[PDB]
Amino acid sequence: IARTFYDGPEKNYEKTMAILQIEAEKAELRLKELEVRRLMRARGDGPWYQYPTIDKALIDHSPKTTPDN
Amino acid sequence: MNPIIYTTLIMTVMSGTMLVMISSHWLLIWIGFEMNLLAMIPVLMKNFNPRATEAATKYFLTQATASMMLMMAIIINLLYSGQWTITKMFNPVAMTMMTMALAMKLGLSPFHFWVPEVTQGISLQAGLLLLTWQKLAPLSVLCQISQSINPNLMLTMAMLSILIGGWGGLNQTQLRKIMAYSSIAHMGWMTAVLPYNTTMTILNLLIYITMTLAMFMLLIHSSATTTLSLSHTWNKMPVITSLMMVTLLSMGGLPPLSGFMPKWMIIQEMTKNESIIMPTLMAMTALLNLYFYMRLAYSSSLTMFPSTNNMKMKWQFEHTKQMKLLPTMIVLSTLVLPMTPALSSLN
Amino acid sequence: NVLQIVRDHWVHILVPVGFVFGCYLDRRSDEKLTAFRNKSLLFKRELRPNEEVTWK
Amino acid sequence: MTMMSGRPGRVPLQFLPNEARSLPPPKLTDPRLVYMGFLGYCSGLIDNAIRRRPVVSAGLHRQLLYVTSFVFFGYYLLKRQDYMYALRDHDMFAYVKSHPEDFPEKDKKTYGEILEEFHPVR
Amino acid sequence: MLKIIIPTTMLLPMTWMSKHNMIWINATVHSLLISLISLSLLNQLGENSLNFSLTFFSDSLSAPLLVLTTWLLPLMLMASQSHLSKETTTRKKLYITMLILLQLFLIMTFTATELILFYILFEATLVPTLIIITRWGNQTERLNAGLYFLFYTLAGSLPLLVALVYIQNTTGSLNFLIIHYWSHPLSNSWSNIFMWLACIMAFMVKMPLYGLHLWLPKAHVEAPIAGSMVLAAVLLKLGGYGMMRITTILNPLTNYMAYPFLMLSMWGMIMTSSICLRQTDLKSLIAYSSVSHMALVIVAIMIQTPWSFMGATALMIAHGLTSSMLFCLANTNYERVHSRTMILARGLQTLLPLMATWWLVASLTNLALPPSINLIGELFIITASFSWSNITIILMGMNMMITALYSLYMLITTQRGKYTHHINNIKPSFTRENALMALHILPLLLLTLNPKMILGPLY
Amino acid sequence: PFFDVQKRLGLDLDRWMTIQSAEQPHKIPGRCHAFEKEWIECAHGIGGIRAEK
Amino acid sequence: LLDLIWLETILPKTTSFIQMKMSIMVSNQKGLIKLYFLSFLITIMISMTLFNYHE
Amino acid sequence: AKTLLHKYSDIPEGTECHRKAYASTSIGGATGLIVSAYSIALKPPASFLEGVARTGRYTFTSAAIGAIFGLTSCISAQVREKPDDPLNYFIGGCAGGLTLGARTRSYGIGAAACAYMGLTAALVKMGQLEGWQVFAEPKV
Amino acid sequence: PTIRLQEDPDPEDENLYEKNPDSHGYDKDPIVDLWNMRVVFFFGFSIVLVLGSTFVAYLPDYRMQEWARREAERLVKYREANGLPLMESNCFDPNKIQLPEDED
Ligand SMILES: CCCCCCCCCCCCCCCCCC(=O)OC[C@H](COP(=O)([O-])OCC(O)COP(=O)([O-])OC[C@@H](COC(=O)CCCCCCCCCCCCCCCCC)OC(=O)CCCCCCCCCCCCCCCCC)OC(=O)CCCCCCCCCCCCCCCCC
Ligand SMILES: CCCCCCCCCCCCCCCCCC(=O)OC[C@H](COP(=O)([O-])OCC(O)COP(=O)([O-])OC[C@@H](COC(=O)CCCCCCCCCCCCCCCCC)OC(=O)CCCCCCCCCCCCCCCCC)OC(=O)CCCCCCCCCCCCCCCCC
Ligand SMILES: CCCCCCCCCCCCCCCCCC(=O)OC[C@H](COP(=O)([O-])OCC(O)COP(=O)([O-])OC[C@@H](COC(=O)CCCCCCCCCCCCCCCCC)OC(=O)CCCCCCCCCCCCCCCCC)OC(=O)CCCCCCCCCCCCCCCCC
Ligand SMILES: CCCCCCCCCCCCCCCCC[C@@H](O)O[C@H](CO[C@H](O)CCCCCCCCCCCCCCC)COP(=O)(O)OCC[N+](C)(C)C
Ligand SMILES: CCCCCCCCCCCCCCCCC[C@@H](O)O[C@H](CO[C@H](O)CCCCCCCCCCCCCCC)COP(=O)(O)OCC[N+](C)(C)C
Ligand SMILES: CCCCCCCC/C=C\CCCCCCCC(=O)O[C@H](COC(=O)CCCCCCC/C=C/CCCCCCCC)COP(=O)(O)OCCN
Repeated sequence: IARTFYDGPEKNYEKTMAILQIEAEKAELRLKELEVRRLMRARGDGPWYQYPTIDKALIDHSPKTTPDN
Repeated sequence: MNPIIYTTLIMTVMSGTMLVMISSHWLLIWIGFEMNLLAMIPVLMKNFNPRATEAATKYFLTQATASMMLMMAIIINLLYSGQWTITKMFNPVAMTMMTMALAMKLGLSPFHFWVPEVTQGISLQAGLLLLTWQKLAPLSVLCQISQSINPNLMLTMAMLSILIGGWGGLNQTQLRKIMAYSSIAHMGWMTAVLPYNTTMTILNLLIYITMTLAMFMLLIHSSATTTLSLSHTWNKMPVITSLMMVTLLSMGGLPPLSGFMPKWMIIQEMTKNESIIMPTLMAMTALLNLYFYMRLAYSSSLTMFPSTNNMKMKWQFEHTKQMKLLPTMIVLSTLVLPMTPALSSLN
Repeated sequence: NVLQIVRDHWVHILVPVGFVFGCYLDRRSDEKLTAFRNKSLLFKRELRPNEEVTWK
Repeated sequence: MTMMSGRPGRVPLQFLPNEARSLPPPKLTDPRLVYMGFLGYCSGLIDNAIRRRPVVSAGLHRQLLYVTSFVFFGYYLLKRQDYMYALRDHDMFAYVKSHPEDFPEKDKKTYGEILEEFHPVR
Repeated sequence: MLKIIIPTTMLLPMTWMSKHNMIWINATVHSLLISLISLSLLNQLGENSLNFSLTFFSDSLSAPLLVLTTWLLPLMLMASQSHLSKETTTRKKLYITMLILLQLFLIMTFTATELILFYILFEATLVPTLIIITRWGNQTERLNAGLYFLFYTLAGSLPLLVALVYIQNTTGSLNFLIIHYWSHPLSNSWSNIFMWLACIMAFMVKMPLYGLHLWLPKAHVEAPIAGSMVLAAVLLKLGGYGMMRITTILNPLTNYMAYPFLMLSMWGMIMTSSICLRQTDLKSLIAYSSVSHMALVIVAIMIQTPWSFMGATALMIAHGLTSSMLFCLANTNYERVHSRTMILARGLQTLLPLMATWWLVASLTNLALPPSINLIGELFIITASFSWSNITIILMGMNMMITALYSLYMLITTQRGKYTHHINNIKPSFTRENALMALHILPLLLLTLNPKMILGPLY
Repeated sequence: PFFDVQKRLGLDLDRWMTIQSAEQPHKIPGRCHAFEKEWIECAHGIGGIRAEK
Repeated sequence: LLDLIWLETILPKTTSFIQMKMSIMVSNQKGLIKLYFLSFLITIMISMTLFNYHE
Repeated sequence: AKTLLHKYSDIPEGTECHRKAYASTSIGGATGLIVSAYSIALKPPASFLEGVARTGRYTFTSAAIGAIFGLTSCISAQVREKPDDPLNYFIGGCAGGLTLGARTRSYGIGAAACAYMGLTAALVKMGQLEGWQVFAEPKV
Repeated sequence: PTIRLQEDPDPEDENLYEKNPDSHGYDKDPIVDLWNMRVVFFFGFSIVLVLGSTFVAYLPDYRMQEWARREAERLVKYREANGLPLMESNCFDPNKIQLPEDED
């Protein structure tokens, strides 16, 4: 029965190790993502949560009929 | 109505919505809203009757008041900063006017009174349009100004919308009023998460629109507007009733159906922001919507109501007009839960 | 003689084929978790002169 | 509430930036694509059922078109989703690298020297 | 694990492509084959579980439940086909589809590695059961029963969803292995108290706990025979399995958060056993006996000892089999006389001797006669409770006495005395009914020879 | 929500009218042209969150 | 006394009664725009005072 | 206005029972006035005097509920020498519920209001103690 | 009409034994009934019960109980052959444990 239907314990052991590594890395990545999102939303210095401002290319830098703009 | 005129009016409604979508100037957004309302008023009155006239009048009054408040808020924002761009409003009073205006346009509580009456007073096609397409523009405007909203007022209106939608839907025998109260509750759910993640609002919008389109098309196919009229569909079109029952279960948010995913994502996103009490109340209140969906399913598909003798004559005739997208909408309303990670494409 | 009985009894292969496909997919899923094969401190071993992997 | 819409260098209406081409495309036997094809098949069957046609055999060309359209759309949907997740991870790692003072590496203690409280079950 | 799931899915097109007169035969044969295949999961490693992949795993707790579900499906099919003979082909296929979907959701629920997937499938089990109860139930109270069954479950389950997403946000994972290996104590605070309640009340109401049990008599009495079989045998065990999975992260709070639930369970098992003594409906008595047994299981889970979990697992399996057999026995008489009143048909031993033997064996297993697994689980739980507190023996003995009392009361009322004169439509027992009773009872007795298969991981 | 068709196509449908420092007819200046010019150039490209501070 | 009366009274019957009363209160409107717009004015006055003064 | 809530919360728990009772009475009166305004707007009272009477009854009931709750909670907190305890808020909430039941003259309403108002007040006290947020700020 | 509705009368349940005195209670068709009985009996009593019980009884000792007994025998022999205690009250070595230095 063991020869025909099952394998050795080492296969399941090492598969469990691989699964545990994957899950632990995913958990750490999730926590890191939450912290990074909090920091970017609080500070605004990252690529995320970038809210639009006025494009400086719209300004007309020409004389305006008056010396003082 | 001339078919050409109807096509022109529908295209004008859609073009006003798109003008609201693509504009960077507040005046152009106001113009889009005005054009949308102007082209929308005749569509509610396509089938002429006093009820349709009353519904159109109430709709016009509500939307015109909302537009006046919108313009007044825009003018205040201009006064306190010489800005026309829709980025983030610089005055709290102007922003409160803007929120109240957009909530009145959406029909959020306590500005919900017009939605059930207008929905009941019009045909099923006009009801479909009103409850699906008319939500896009104010929701887009709210998404653009999300960082400026006051969370207290928005969340209060959302919670009120959910509660009032459930309670009002508990008491209805007309199908259009049931759909209107369901729409109010879904709008409350959508606006609850907007201050935290606009992608969740967009996903909830897409799923709600799909389910509402499927439900309205199923109601048009079985030409019923009351509970007892829909009770006869089993004796003529059992497949339609079975699909209706499955879609109703999906609208109730039961897993593993599609309607569960927006609530699930909204709850988890709100818990990310240390918001625990309000999502709990929200789900416990959506239980009421599930209750009246289950009542409709009991009366429509799970049991067999008595029928009339003249149904035998209807047995001999097929449907002359067929809806092309009904099959796709049903599948998307039911079997899309395993495709959840695709929501990242929405941001 | 077999055409009609096949046409009326072909449904009896769906479940065994599903079982075979499930076993095949289970083996494929096993194939994706070989990161620690012959790497655990408890079962790390020297390969036989002819074997390529400790398990498959 | 709007995380990545304002990301710099974001073209408005591409649905697929050129940088996404550096990522491996999803395999044509991806289980998500198979599920999209199954959804298309279900749509075809429901279409047959509504129109009072033989559900399984009536429209073969229509069912083929349903499945093909669903698979075709799902391929690009999966590409965009994978690209968006890749962007998220890239930005997260870049931000972590550029701000070491907010993500410090503190020495980890072994369990023989960490004192945990014991709660007897009785 | 796919080798079990995929044939179960294949059961659907196979029954939808079958002839009008072959659906029952095909479904029964392939369900039995699937049960035979699923029987191979009992080979457990000891130290740790069988982790097939990232999504599914098998434990010494999950394997007996999976085997019980796979074995229960063919018995459900055998019991259903008698009262569904007048149905159309499409509706019979829809009923079988409901049963297959329920089996698929159950087998996926017991093997999920992550708690959100477990929650999704554990809620997904609701829809087929609700459809079965409200569509193929016999009486007009099935609608009210279905509403009770749905809303009692959901009112408890939604806070569990909120708690699960909060826990994943705070910890970073909900995978059961990571949850167990990175377990940290729960402090004594109101926030932790409400987290405990949100993690516990859903499984409490699924057991059901006394005071939250009102949905069970309605749903179990008003459902068709297959619905009652699956409700009593399997769906009640979801709460216990969820409790065993979830209490890993609840320590050390359970030390005092379990007091009201222990009090409710003990006194309510006494109350439901007493209720069984005065019952005019035969199915309600079986339902209330199920409530008492699940109260004992709740006590076993709450006290958090290895002997308690072993006894709880054994009692879950034994109760599932015994309750299914009792429901089938009641259904046979109901099909004979079209009434659920216990005193309507009396002295059935004179007319049906072999069915009377089945009744006697089922009643003996219900009262946990040694060395049946019912008494194995009950005795292990009672010993664990005695270790917890020596005063529990009073309530345990009272419950044992009342259980024997109503079990033999039901047996004597239904089988002994003289037959009712005017009832003259009691035909001899069919081969199907006797085979169904035998297929219920024989695994129960065979499990006595190998009790370690159902004792669970703590063995 | 906001499909930037103008930026994709380079159309300038309504951006000529958004600000007071943008190409008025006959070069007539706004009363606060210099202040708005300074504020716009300060806040350009750094995002709304930083622009406020 | 317990299962058929009081356990019924506390959890399910109380919920049904409360929801029925609230539904009757919410949904029984006369359909007059005068009352609706009066309530709209009341709501506007509240938002500008209980919310717009708090920032 | 939340300024009323701050004027209630600026006073310590077990000190100055009269001031805290006054603050709770003001909060209750404001709530009752809002309720009466909405009730008049949505259901006309068919006469000016009947509307005044309905406003008076609603406002007086709500103010009495607030007064009883605040007085009882402060008195229990100071007598028991147990500040930061949800039991005082539960006791005050049940007192307010009994007040409401006596006002409507209904034993069942009184008992239900006792139970639910006390549970809600205890939950509010727990949230104050552990810092639960109803309208949470968008931190992430 | 003094009636409320047009309804079929409730029919009497039909005895399977009336048309088939040996009908097994599986189906109205005698051939389908007989084959249903045969497949149920064969795939339940012959395949699942007996063969499955044999398979479960002869399951390999993956639970490591014989191994545990042999290991215990070896450890006991080694420990009482040298006068060592059979078991330590400490599960882990005190030399790899670093307690807090001061307790007051
Ligand atoms: C999770 C893992 C995967 C799970 C899969 C998901 C679930 C299943 C898939 C869902 C979608 C697929 C089917 C949808 C379209 C079908 C519509 C329909 O009505 O069917 C009629 C049709 C029978 O009609 P007919 O043959 O034309 O002639 C008879 C007359 O029409 C006479 O017919 P009639 O119309 O006159 O009869 C009247 C009847 C008509 O009423 C109905 O027929 C009910 C149809 C409801 C549509 C389902 C909703 C949409 C999908 C959402 C599913 C949700 C699932 C989540 C769980 C929630 C459960 C509700 O009305 C009633 O009797 C009242 C019933 C009311 C009781 C309430 C229950 C109804 C809802 C239950 C839905 C359960 C899910 C679908 C199950 C399959 C149903 C066919 O069914 C079929 O024959 C097709 C079924 C599938 C066959 C295709 C299989 C492929 C062939 C084998 C290839 C192998 C592939 C793999 C290769 C392996 C290598 C070898
Ligand atoms: C930028 C955004 C901001 C915008 C807001 C700013 C707005 C400023 C504009 C204001 C300038 C005036 C403009 C003129 C508008 C034209 C109105 C009109 O055409 O009347 C049509 C309307 C109906 O026309 P109709 O069909 O020809 O007449 C039929 C009969 O009326 C009906 O026949 P019936 O006799 O058979 O019916 C029975 C009787 C029933 O009448 C009643 O039952 C109402 C009397 C209740 C007595 C209230 C208690 C008194 C003491 C409370 C004081 C609070 C502090 C207490 C502190 C502690 C106390 C110890 O009548 C009614 O049903 C009508 C009810 C409506 C009453 C007023 C509506 C207000 C909201 C409803 C709540 C009612 C008061 C509750 C308490 C609320 C908080 C104060 O006429 C009226 O109902 C009243 C006459 C209008 C004169 C008063 C209007 C002034 C109020 C405007 C807003 C208030 C201040 C705004 C801002 C203040 C702070 C910033
Ligand atoms: C029925 C219809 C109605 C409803 C039915 C309901 C039931 C449904 C059942 C469903 C299916 C269940 C499936 C279960 C499968 C079980 C398989 C299993 O686990 O087998 C285990 C086990 C096999 O052991 P193993 O692990 O293979 O052993 C290997 C050894 O290492 C090495 O062993 P070894 O080298 O010693 O080899 C011995 C060898 C050779 O031994 C010998 O030949 C020597 C014997 C001594 C002979 C000495 C005299 C003869 C020679 C001298 C005379 C001639 C020459 C001298 C002439 C002189 C003239 C004056 O023969 C044997 O191995 C023993 C026989 C094994 C038979 C197993 C049969 C299992 C059947 C499973 C399915 C059953 C289905 C039911 C139908 C069964 C068929 C009817 O079989 C037994 O346990 C036999 C039990 C023996 C008990 C001994 C007495 C104990 C009494 C203690 C209690 C005292 C109180 C009174 C209690 C009374 C209780 C009766
Ligand atoms: C029909 C069946 C339904 C299901 C039954 C569910 C049972 C739920 C009951 C939960 C069990 C206990 C909950 C919390 C444990 C202790 C509760 C409290 O009474 O204990 C004292 C708490 O002190 C006070 O009593 C505060 C609670 C008073 C307010 C609660 C209202 C209780 C009234 C009963 C209402 C009914 C509730 C159920 C509704 C259905 C302990 O004193 P203290 O050491 O200082 O506080 C410990 C907490 N710390 C560490 C955070 C400080
Ligand atoms: C109607 C007429 C009645 C009269 C006729 C009666 C005839 C005699 C009846 C009495 C027979 C007594 C038999 C006594 C037992 C003898 C055999 C026994 O010793 O074998 C047992 C074997 O029992 C089985 O292992 C356990 C039974 C497994 C049951 C599985 C049932 C199949 C699944 C069906 C679905 C189940 C659904 C619920 C599951 C959770 C114990 O095995 P064990 O001593 O260790 O083995 C030692 C040697 N080994 C280990 C090498 C084998
Ligand atoms: C069908 C009958 C079944 C009924 C079961 C209902 C009971 C469910 C248990 C309570 C549900 C709410 C639990 C909330 C989810 C837990 C998440 C959590 O732990 O967050 C808490 C939040 O805790 C709460 O907010 C709980 C407040 C309660 C809100 C709703 C109250 C409703 C009534 C509660 C009592 C009833 C529950 C048990 C009754 C069982 C059924 C009778 C702490 O978070 P932080 O804010 O970050 O605090 C730490 C940092 N400062």
